[PDB]
Order: sequence, then structure tokens, then C-alpha cells
Amino acid sequence: MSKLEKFTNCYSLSKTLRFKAIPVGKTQENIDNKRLLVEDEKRAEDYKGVKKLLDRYYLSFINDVLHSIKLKNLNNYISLFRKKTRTEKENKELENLEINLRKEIAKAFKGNEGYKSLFKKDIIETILPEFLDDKDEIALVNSFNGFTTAFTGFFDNRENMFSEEAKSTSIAFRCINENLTRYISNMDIFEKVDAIFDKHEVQEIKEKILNSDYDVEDFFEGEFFNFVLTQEGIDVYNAIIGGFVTESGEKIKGLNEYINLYNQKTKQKLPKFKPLYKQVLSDEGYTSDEEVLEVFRNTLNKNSEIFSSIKKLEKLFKNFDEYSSAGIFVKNGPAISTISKDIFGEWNVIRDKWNAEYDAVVTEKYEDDRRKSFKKIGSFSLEQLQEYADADLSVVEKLKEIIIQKVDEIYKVYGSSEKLFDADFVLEKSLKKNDAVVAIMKDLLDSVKSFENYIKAFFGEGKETNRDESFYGDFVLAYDILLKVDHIYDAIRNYVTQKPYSKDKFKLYFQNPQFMGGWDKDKETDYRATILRYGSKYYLAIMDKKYAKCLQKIDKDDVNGNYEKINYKLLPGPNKMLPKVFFSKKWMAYYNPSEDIQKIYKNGTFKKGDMFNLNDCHKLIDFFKDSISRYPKWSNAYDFNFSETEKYKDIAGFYREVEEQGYKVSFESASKKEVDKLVEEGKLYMFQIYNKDFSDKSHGTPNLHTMYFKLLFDENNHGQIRLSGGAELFMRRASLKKEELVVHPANSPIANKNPDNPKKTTTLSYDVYKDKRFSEDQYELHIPIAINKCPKNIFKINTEVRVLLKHDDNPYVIGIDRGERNLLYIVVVDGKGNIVEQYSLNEIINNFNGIRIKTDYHSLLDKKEKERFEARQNWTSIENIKELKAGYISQVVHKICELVEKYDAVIALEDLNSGFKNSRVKVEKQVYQKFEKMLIDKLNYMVDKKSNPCATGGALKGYQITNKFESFKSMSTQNGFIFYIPAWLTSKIDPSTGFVNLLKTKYTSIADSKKFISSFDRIMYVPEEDLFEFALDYKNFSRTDADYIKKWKLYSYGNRIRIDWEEVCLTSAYKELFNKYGINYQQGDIRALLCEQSDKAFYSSFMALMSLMLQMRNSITGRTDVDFLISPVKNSDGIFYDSRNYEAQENAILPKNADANGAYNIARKVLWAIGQFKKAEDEKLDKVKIAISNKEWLEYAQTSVK
RNA sequence: AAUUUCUACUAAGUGUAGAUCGCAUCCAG
DNA sequence: CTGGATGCGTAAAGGACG
DNA sequence: CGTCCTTTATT
Ligand SMILES: [Mg+2]
Repeated sequence: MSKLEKFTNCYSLSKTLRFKAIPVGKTQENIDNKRLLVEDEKRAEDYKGVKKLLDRYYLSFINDVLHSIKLKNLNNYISLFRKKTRTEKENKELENLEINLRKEIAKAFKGNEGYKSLFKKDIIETILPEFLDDKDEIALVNSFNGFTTAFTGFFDNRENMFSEEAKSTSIAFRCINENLTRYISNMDIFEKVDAIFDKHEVQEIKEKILNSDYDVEDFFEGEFFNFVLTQEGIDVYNAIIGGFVTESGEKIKGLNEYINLYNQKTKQKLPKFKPLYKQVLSDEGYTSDEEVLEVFRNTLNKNSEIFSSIKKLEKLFKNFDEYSSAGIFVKNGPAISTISKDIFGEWNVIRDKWNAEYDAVVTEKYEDDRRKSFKKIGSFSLEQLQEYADADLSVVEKLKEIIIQKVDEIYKVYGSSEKLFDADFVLEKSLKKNDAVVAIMKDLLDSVKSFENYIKAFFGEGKETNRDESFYGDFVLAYDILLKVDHIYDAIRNYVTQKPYSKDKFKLYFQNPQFMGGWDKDKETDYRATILRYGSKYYLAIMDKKYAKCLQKIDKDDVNGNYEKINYKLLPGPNKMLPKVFFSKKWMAYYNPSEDIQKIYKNGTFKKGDMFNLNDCHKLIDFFKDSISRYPKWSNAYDFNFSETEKYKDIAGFYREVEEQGYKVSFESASKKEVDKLVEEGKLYMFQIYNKDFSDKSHGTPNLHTMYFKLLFDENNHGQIRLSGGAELFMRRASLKKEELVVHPANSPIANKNPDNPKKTTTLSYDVYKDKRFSEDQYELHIPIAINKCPKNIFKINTEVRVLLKHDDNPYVIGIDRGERNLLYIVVVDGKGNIVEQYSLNEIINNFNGIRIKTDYHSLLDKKEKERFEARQNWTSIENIKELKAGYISQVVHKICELVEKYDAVIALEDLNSGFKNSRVKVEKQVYQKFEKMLIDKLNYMVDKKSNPCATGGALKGYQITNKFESFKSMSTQNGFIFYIPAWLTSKIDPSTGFVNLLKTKYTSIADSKKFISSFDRIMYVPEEDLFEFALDYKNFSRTDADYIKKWKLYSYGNRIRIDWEEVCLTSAYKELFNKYGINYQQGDIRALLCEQSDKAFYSSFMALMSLMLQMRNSITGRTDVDFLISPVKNSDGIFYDSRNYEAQENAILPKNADANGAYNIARKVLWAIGQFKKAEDEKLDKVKIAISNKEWLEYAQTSVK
């Protein structure tokens, strides 16, 4: 009984193995003399070119077929599409109609005579040259005759367009699922908005745009859709909506603009047309220090056009008073928070002064319709914002001082940069070497980018009642010039942040269009590439075109050394292969196949479905079984051993046995003397398939991919991992010069970087070079493998994880959470919620031999954040930090995998589509998304390198506890062993009681502060404890639906940390507050006395004292020692929860700090969901919904503690 | 600071530890 | 540019060409 | 013929 070991051999998946290919002997010499690499480097260039010309014809072919087309179902479909109350049968109707619509478009394409030619040899030899009218381009296409097969891959990518399936890549799908669906929505909107378009306004568009061949109304009748299948039609349709610009240049207004005026001017909100997407084929970064520099000077010198539009926006905003403050608007969003702060000094005072009208009891259904109508508003006028501005304070004047301040900042930064704009300037050093220069370009770009990103607030997305077009005329003119800095900012950053070496490579073919197609022994002379072994070394051996068969003559050499030559036999895809061979002109003539059998095949009775006869299919199988035996190229390759034919449920049952039997990999001896001569003579080329684990100097643990690669040829690997074909060989030209490499000169000591390494220094007898691998041309070889090609353990992984979980008695849960002090914190939990382990992942501990050496990745991040502060916020340090986090998580994966294996444990992770990230946490959402993706990926085939490959857990019996990754949005609910959970109420919650603080203690009014103090059942001093007790029933406060217990007794126990920061003893600070106002707190219930008091500074000291008692988390920033979590509520046994009582302990039973509490409670939510699985019938486990609500959660946390 | 590649390294001396699905294509803001 | 999605990860029939 | 490039078959 293990959950894990039920999950081996579940599904098949592809991986690519990558290797340096090192030439051997004369190989590189012979390759240089024959000038082969040049030919390839050119070919790749020319190939990209021809693909574009090919596309040109493809694009012409598509318009021909789309123009012609006339869709049949249309009206009928649109109508059913529109029905808002469809019986399920009617939704199936609607699908069949949508399928038929797509099949119409597909059949329109594939039914040409022209179609089969597009992806055959013919398109390059004859069609494209006739089509083209340039002599150069025709020469390019001509260069590829006898090399058509190299286009197959591209051909497959273009085929996806002509599909009828509902797939992103399809033309049908783009027409029927995306563009038709929009057209229909626009019809809907049109009949609502039809009348407002002025009689005159419409006739404009029919002449200026439509050219008087169709009426504007035509474009909103269903039956007229066919017109907008083509990119041309779409260009028209979108022009009607967006507006056009004629040959003359006269602006012509579009329907969507007219609507904008009407809804603006009458303070209304009618809807607007969506434009149609483009059709599927219709129509880069900076490459050198000089090009980057040149752009910086040309777009941003003092007489560039962007600088001109700054000078104009200075004059416009200097004249801010001269304009109407009721027709100037500020878009709603982040810019409202910012501009609120800029002029009041307060983020949420502008929030308040429209809360001043809207604002007293708060049911959350009224609080959402509160908080939502809020978000509905589009913008605010300078008049409305002055309606909020207390008298004596001019909103327009202080805005003028802020905007004008930002342009003086730009001009000041221009004078510090002036020498970069001299026509006389030349660059001393490379930019990545020249920090001075880049920081000069950054500083200017920033100040321009902040001015730009600030000013952008003055839009209002309007859609806006009468706008000061005297202001927006000059503003829009000049802002559209200013927004060009955006592109220029990105591309110049992306450049400085790039690496100094390039990975640019190109594909080698060795003059063979199907080069290295597959490893099959028979196809070995066609592909001209095979694999050799000698001892622990593996080589790629490539026959030269003029000596294809040169390896076929070589015999085993008894006396001398021998190579091992691979002997590989694959039957690829019996469902594809078995028919082609046995119904081929060649074989069909040899083997009379009865009219039954060809009927069965032509008819399709063997294929499951309604046409299926188990007997017909059974007869086809014995046809295939005899032919295979009459076909000795298979029957003698694979010792075939089929199941008795009566036992097959379907054809796929037989095929699956062929597929698994039809793979064999062995080795043959081949004379090492004879093969080496071939290489010298230039008849064979030889590369060692190499990575660092094959070095004579390597010791200790190989890369996982080395192990996979070796296991391919191991006799304990029985198909678990197949060597696939379609490997590629590439040359990556060097991108660095040895002389310009950083060298650590031999025999001088080098300073070690890791503070936790005892050894502070290493001295080597040899030189070591930074980025050495890129100072040299490198061959790289990519080998695709096939894991679990024939899976036996077929079941839906999640349903199986739910069954095992339900019937598992003590299910363990690894909870992972992101901390502020801790990059990641781990809490392992048992089936009853006892903390088994709990620790931080700030330090990664690497083990080699019996030694351990830890690397504190929290120290590393802290030092790279300091280095970010020094040198402003340099572009690169941001990247270094991004990459460092990116590598951190790949250490963490290993640890999580260990925990899974050790505890047979499910994983509880944060759902990143629902929750809200606090940004106190170091590992931002983006990086964590990457981590959850990596985790899914590893667990498709989770292996322990250090295990025996044949053991479960090993490289041949990898655990498959995760379904193949799809999309970030799909990282929700559950994926096998990984459960995604909302982080709500996982941190700030008493792990000992389930208590959370559902009170709002923000002070507003003296009256509000009274109703609060009266809503408590009791407020008293307790002398025998020296504590103030605040008994409540959450019934009496608003927004407390989620709590389950409801009646709590708060105490002012222990201290808190107010936020600079002061420690506050709670008990004595209440005494202090009450004594300040002559309140006798010892007199039983005190609630009347506090409400008797009439001083507002009493209530705000009290609400602040309530805030502190309910702030369970207390933290001092920079002080990693002080992250304590302390409860105001007593548990079953009348003890308060204080986290520090457990951080002390070595094996604690409750969370040791705030971060620990986070992880713990995320793992408990999974425990709740396992609770649900145990409540459900086995058959209905699929149906159980995992998403735990706040209401369900608080119930679980408040009842499970006991 | 060496790498199929990436991060962290120097890990006891040309390397250590973990990770590592390639290639092509299309579509989106 | 980076996530979304597509597809290939093949031996053997078949043909052009000298 | 041979040899090299192209095309084929799909649960
Ligand atoms: Mg290693």
C-alpha cells in the first residue's frame, strides 16, 4: 500500500535530449575542405526566405477560396445561436450546425485540384515559379529542387490552416467560432443602435468607404456574412466601424465613433461594435551597440519629434487654468490613487469625497453593490475632483505644479546627458561593459517614461459628455508622438539585459533533405546517420553523400578493437503502417485480399462506432496477421507473438500489440580500424555525442538526461524509454573571442562566493574562462526520446488520486506557501492535521558523497537587491534577480519531489487565478507561475536519479502523478497530486482556534465608534487575570457571515507591534487610555461608560487599541527575528496561541511563525477536500467540487481543532 | 568561474548540485 | 516578447532520372 | 536497373 506506486506506466510523453557533438579526427578538416557548413548556413537563410514566398502563394490561394464560398446554414444558425434558453438537444443542434459550417470551409479548400499540389514537391518546382514575377525570387525557389523533403515540416504547419476541426490554427475556426460569433454580436448591437446613425452620416460611408457597391446595412444581415470571410472583407467591415481614410486623405467617421459622440453627449452607455479578427495569414530587436546608440540619438535628441511634443505639453499644461475644469477628465484606475496622493497627500481622500455622497449598516451584498458601482464609473472631471477639494485648495493649480515639475526633471536629466547627443560622440566600450552610458540612457528614458505614464491619466476613456476639445486637440496631437518612447524603452532594455553570447544556430543537413530522419537499420543508407558506441563513449557517424553505403561493407574484426554499431528496428504507428504496406499497389498485387477484407476496409466496419462489426474487424486482424508473416521485413525483425484473435475488443487492441512488439535496439560489432579509415578518408564524419558527464574527469552524479540517454541502449530498458527519430544536428557559431574572455589565471587563488562554504578560496593549476563554451563553434545534437510509448496503467489520474485519497487512512499533505521573510515555507501534515515537518526553504542543501553544503538563497536575493539599490535600479540587476529566482525554483522542485516520495504525499499549492498577491512576498506571481509549471512538468515522470533505474521511482519506472501542462489558467482545482487552493484566511488566522478578525476597526465617526462598542455583548476588566475581556457574538456586526462559531471572547493578552514601530503592552495601554479620560474600568461592565465619553480622541485611541488586539501578526521589517503570530482568543484549554512558544521548539505541533502558519493552513484546505472525498461514493468522486469557500473554510478550521 | 542548456557554484581540481521538450507554425494584448 | 495552441518527432511505397 | 528524392498510411 502506497499511493505513489500506483502511478507508473500511465501515459506516453516526448522529451528532447541535447548534447555537444565533438568532431573526431579529420572530421572537421574534411568538413572544412568540402565547405559543407557554409552551404548549410546559407541554406537556412535561403530557406526562411522561400517560406515567405511560399506563404505569398498560400495567401493568394486562401482569398480565391474564401471569396468563392457561400455558407449554407447561415440564417438558421444565427437564429439558434441567439436563443438564450436552449434545451440541451438544441445546444447539440447548434454544434452540428457549427461543425457543418466549418466543414463547408474545409471542403471548399481541400476540394480543389489545386489543393493537393500545395504540400507536394510541385509547389516549389512548378507552381511557385510560374506565380512569381521576379527573377531573383524564382532563383531562390529554384535553388530548392531535389530538396523538397526538407519542407515537410513547414508543409504540416500550413495544412493545419485548412482543417475543419475547432483548433486555433484553422481558417474555418477563425471564421465560424471567432469571427461569426462577433458578427452576430454586432448584429445584436446594430438593431439596438440603428436609429442614431444620421441619414446623411450613413450615405457618407457608402461613398467614401463602401465605394457605393453595398449599403452599410448589408454588413449586419446574417446571410451577408460570406463577404467577411476574406481579409479584404474584414478590412471593409472594420473600416465601417473604425472609420476610413480615403486616397484624398479626408477623414471618414465610423459607426463606432458616432456612437461615441451620442453616448458621450447624452450621458448614456449604449454598446460599441467589436472589430473582426484578421484572417489567419494576412500581414524585432536591436542588433548592435551602434544601432542602439543611433536610435537613442535620433528619437530623443533635442530636435527629435518626441522632444517637440514634450515642449508642447509643457505649454498646454502651463495654460491649464484657461480651460474648463468640467470638461477635463481623469481615467479611473491606478491613476486615481496616484493623483489623490499628489495633491491632498492622501490616497483615499478622493475615495472618501465620493464616498461622502454615496455613504449606516453594511450587508456585504450592499457592500459589493457599494464596491462595484464604484468600479463602474469611467472617470472623474477636474470639476468633480474640485467638488471634493476642500476650499482654499486649487486642484488645477497644484496639478500644474506637479506636471511642470516632471518636465523640469526631464530637462535637468537632458543636460546630464548632453554629450550623448553630440554628432561627435563615439563609443569607447560596449554598453554592457559601459555602465556609465547605459545609466545615462536609462535615466532619461525613465523620466520621459514617468512623465508619459503620468500624463496618460487625462483621458477618461471618453465616451464622455462634452469634452474640452480645445485642450484635447493639442493634447492628443502631442501625446500620440510621446507614446513612441514606449517601444523604444522596451527594445533598449531587452538589449542591455540580453546575454553577451548568442545561441543563434542553424541546421545541418549534410546535403540530404531527409537527413537523419530515423534510426532504422534499413533506412540507414537513406538517412546517412547512425550511432556508434566505444566503451562509455557514444558517437554520431554520418556518411558523406558520395559514400552512402560506406558503412554497410564493414565486418566485425576478431583481433583488433571494434565499434558497436546500433541496430535499430521500428515499426512506426501500426495503424498507419499496416494498411499502407498491405493495401499498396506493390503488396495488394502479391496478396489477393478477399472482397470481404477490402470491403471491410473501404467501408470501415473494423473501426469502432456504429459501423462496427466485431467479426469484420476480427477478420481484418487475421488478414494483417497472415500478411505480417508473409512480409519477412517485419516478421523476421520482430519475434511477433500476438494475442489470440478472438480476444481483441477492437482493432486498436491488435495494433497496440504490433506497436509494442515493433521496436528493437541492439548492437553489431564493426571494425574500429576499418571505421576510423573511413573517417580519415573523408568518407564518414564522426562526432562524439558529449556533455560534461562523459569527461574522463567526471565523478559523481550525472545529469538526469545523461541517464535517459544511456538507458536507451541498456538491456534493462524494455521500451520504457524509446529512442525516437527526427533528431537534428545544428552548428552554433562562436559568439565570443578567447582573448576577450574573463580568465582566472592558473596558480593564483580564486575567491569563493558562498559564505557558507568553509573553503574561502580555490587555486587551480590551470586557467578557467568565463563562458568558455561560446568562444568556439559548437555542434549541438538534439535527440527525441519516447517515454512510456505503450502505457498499461490507463485511468484518469485525478479520479484515481481521489479514490486512493478517500480510502487512504493517514493521507499526508505537503503545504507550500510564499513568505515575506521566507522565499517558500514548507509544512508537511498528516491525515489528522498534525504538523509532521515545518521549515523554511530559504536555504537549499546540496549533498554530494556524505558531505552537505547549504546555499542560502535568501541571502543571495538580499545581496542582489542591495546591488539593485546601488546603481539606481539598473536594468541588469532586475534581470539577474529574475534569473536567480528562476534557478532557485529548480532547486525547490527537487526538494518537493523528495517530500512527495518520502511521505507518499499530495501537494497543496496556492491557486494563482483567484488569490491576491501581497507583494510583501519575495517570489512574485510571475515566478511562482513558472514554479507551478515546473512542478507539473517534473511530475509527468518524476524520477530519483540516485535510485536504481529498474525500481519504481527510477529512471525507467518514473511516477506519473501529474497530467501534462496546458495553461496557467488551468493551474486550478486539481492536477493529480497537486491541489490548487485559495490563500484567503490562511495567514491571519489563529491555528489553535480557527479565529479570524472579521471586524472593521477603522475609525470614522464618534457615532460609529459608539455603535461598535455597544455591539459587544460585554466589555469588562478581569482582575483575577489582569486582562480586558471583549465578549462578542459576530451576529451583531456587519460582514461576519463566514464565521462559524460566532461567539468569541477577545482578551487584551500580551503585546503587539504598532506600525515607525513601537511595542505596545495591550493591558496597560487600555488602562492608560481609560485613566486619561477618568473611566472607572473596574466597575463590572464598562460599555455604558465608554459611550458616555464625548471626546473624539478617546474613540480613535480606542479603535486603534482594538485594531492592535485583533492584529494577530506582528512583524518588524528588516528584523527577521520578529515575525510573531499571537491570538486574542483562548483555546479549548484556556491557553492563548503565541507562535513564539513553538518557534523555540524543535518539533512543534503548531505553526512556528506567520509564514509557517500560511503553509500549514494551505495544507489543511486539502485536508478539508479529502474530507469531501471521504463523504462521497466512489462512483461520484469525479463529481466532488474541491473549491473551498471562506464559509466552509472557517467551519473546518474552527471545528477540527477540538 | 568551466556546463547540451539554465541557476547556484568551485563542491578538493578541466569540474559540483538540482533542473532541463526540441523543432517548426499560427493567434492574441 | 510571452503565453496560448497547432503539428512532427517514420519506414516503406512510389517515382524521376541516368 | 540502382540511386536518390518524394509521398504515403493514419485506432
Ligand atoms: Mg553532475
